[PDB]
Amino acid sequence: ALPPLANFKDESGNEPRTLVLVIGESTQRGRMSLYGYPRETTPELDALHKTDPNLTVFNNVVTSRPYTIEILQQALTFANEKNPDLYLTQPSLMNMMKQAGYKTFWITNQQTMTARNTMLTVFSRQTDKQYYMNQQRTQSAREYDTNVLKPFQEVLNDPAPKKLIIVHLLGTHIKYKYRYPENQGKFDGNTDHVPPGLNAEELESYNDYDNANLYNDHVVASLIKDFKAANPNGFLVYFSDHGEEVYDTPPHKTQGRNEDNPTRHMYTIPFLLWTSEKWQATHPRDFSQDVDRKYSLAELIHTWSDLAGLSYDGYDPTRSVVNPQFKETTRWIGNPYKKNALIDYDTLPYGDQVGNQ
Ligand code: NA
Ligand SMILES: [Zn+2]
Repeated sequence: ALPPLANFKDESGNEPRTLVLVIGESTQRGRMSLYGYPRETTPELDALHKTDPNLTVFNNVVTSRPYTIEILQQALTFANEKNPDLYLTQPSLMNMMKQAGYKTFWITNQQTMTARNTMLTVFSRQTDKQYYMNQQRTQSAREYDTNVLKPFQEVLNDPAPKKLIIVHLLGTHIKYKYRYPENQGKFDGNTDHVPPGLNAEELESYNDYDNANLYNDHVVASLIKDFKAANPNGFLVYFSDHGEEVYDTPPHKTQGRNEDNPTRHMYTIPFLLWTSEKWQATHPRDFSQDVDRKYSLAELIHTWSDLAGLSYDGYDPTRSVVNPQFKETTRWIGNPYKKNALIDYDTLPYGDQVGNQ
């Protein structure tokens, strides 16, 4: 339906490689000990950051929209806040990899209606092979994100030389209590590092979100550990599609996501990159000076093309967070379909708190 990208070039060589893109869900930055949250919510990622020099933690990445399907239309394609409809007239990150000769895979624990024409389904079909692990009635069903590990191990065993693996997690999405098993509520009844003025209902919701962060860390670190245990050639990118306000912002009474009434904790996302030893040897690259760049998830496809070593008509290396030519632009938020409703993310208040900006 769409024409391939013009003047397409692959400069990464022709050796076999496996590239992984982990799409997290609702995980905000300010609630992870990896970014300064005083509760130990991400211990396995913390230790991995201490002992592994190839894990690169990005500290100033925010999303553009706080709703799953509305952000993925921008993150996975050339669309952004100024041109939101480019997911219909330009190729996607999955089309680009197939044009590069990759056998693409889509693994997911989010309920996907394969008989229905949702936009997530259309994205997941653009791959060669799909693994839907959460076919299921609905809310309360209890399908945890470790469902992806066994098929992830199976895709690693596929003998295709060039592989792109996309792992879509339920992450830390509502309802928080159903993201982790019942006997792993480490923060149940805990009241330390809790904002003031919470009732028993708001307190249990707050602690369930940190319990869900704990489990999410286990899943992301396990994907990195299993990938590393295959001694591969390639890298892995983890990002959350958007954040989630959970009584973080004063007066500590708000929970959820609202584009028309935005707070920072809804837009701050983790952004991790793990490069294999073989890939770093063949593509030496220093990322230590990039970790503090102010970056929007809306331009993710340019960072990916850069890392994958791809160039084409439309490739903008100034919007790649790992490129030497990176130039900071305005990190737009707000509904791109309303009349002049775009505002700078930096104008939002409470940027000084730990894990914001
Ligand atoms: Na985009
Ligand atoms: Zn989402």
